[PDB]
Amino acid sequence: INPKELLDRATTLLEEGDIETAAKVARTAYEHIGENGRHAGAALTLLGQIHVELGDIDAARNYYAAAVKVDEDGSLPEELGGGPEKFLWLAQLSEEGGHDSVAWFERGATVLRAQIQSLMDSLEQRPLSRGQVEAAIADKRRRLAETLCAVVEVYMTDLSWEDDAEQRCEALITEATMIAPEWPETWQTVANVRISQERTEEAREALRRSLGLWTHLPPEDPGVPPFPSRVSLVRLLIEVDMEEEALEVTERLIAEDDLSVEVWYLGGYARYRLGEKEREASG
Repeated sequence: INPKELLDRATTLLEEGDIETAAKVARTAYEHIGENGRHAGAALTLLGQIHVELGDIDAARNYYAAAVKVDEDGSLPEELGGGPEKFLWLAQLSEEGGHDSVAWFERGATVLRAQIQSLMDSLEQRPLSRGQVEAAIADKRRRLAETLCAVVEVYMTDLSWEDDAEQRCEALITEATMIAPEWPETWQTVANVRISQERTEEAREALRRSLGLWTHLPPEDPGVPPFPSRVSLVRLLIEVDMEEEALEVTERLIAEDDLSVEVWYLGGYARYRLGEKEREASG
């Protein structure tokens, strides 16, 4: 006999690790809410999130799609809208990719910009305690940063037709440089763009800065880039003829996971080219 109750339990059940029953409680919750209820968006996004951790991508994509359909603008309060995240996940889950993917990315990103601006205005009113708001903004900026860099990768891969693809990236890395200068991935995204522009030496400067933001950090410490990022880092370092750096990176990856295949072939191809440079020293 309470709408918000089932949702708050579903989220708790999702953090409990129990995804099966969480999917059940959430799916039942949306029934009482209705197709055009007041919480429809916030519920459907949760249904989508759960079916991602499960494995059903087809159902999760439709849930997120249905979550958009009620509120396409994405203006509505997260508590009832479900936030901008669904747009972002409709961009990731999209099997089509390309302009279809970039479309959803941009919608999500614009909302994030709005929520950040609205929260920066909340700091001015200063509601007793600043600090929670400062952290909540840091999360939104990082998410926005994650999204920006993700769009670049699409323009660095799938979409490479119009000249539009170049200027779009140059602006994306500009904004990404502003909102998350502490994030290693951004400078990897910067470096990657510079490589497409053949500005080789500029790619070096970014990769060096990206490295210097975590290379000293403890493996345990949170800050270090995820495994598939550091693998992409290696692939860059070799491209800009920075093999010596790549050796130290791979070497760390092997210890963290002695099962990865591409990492070994990378670390090998690294020392190979590095060796070819040594054979050039004498003759």
